[PDB]
Amino acid sequence: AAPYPLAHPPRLADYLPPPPAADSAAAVADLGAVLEAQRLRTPEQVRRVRAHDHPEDNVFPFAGDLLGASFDKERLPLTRSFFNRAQENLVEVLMPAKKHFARPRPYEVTPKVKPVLPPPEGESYPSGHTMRSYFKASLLSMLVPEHHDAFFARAEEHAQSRVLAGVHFPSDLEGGQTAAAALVASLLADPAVAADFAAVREELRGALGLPK
Repeated sequence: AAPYPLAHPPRLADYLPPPPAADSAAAVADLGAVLEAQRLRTPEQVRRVRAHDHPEDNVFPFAGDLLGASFDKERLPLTRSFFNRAQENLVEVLMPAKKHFARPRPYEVTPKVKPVLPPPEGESYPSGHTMRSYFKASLLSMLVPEHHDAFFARAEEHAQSRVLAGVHFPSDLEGGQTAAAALVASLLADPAVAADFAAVREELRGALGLPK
């Protein structure tokens, strides 16, 4: 799947604060939550979060229970495509921002932290997962305003799963959240994308039998 040919994608760095400094009463709170989340995470909670991604069409397992079994990857060719292409449009603004900020991971700050997800090497800010999640919720919530509140509580579940897992601090999530925003605005501003997203409102609402 290919990205939408955005003339001007946004440099997330411009839209984000830098992470808390090493001492920054902020830094100790951040690290303190990850270790509190470690203290309190249950064995059923760990095995859940080690479910396994496989992005493929990650929008469907994202909702799919929050929408019907009308929400068919198989029956929604325009929707399916959009989400796959925009996801790529996201990867392209995440990877640079991630690198620019080169933030140490929680476990690269103290081995008292035991990540239960496979633990990448730094670039801990912002949070790509958090970003993919709020990103999807955002676009869905526009298409299906009815379940707005539902999609956003879904994106939270996801986002938080990372602090639990030990691969991100809470402030990493704050970043993913803000960025998701910037990218959505920047993406639907392009009238070629805006066109496709209209066709996807009809496909998906029509598929779900919703009015307007």
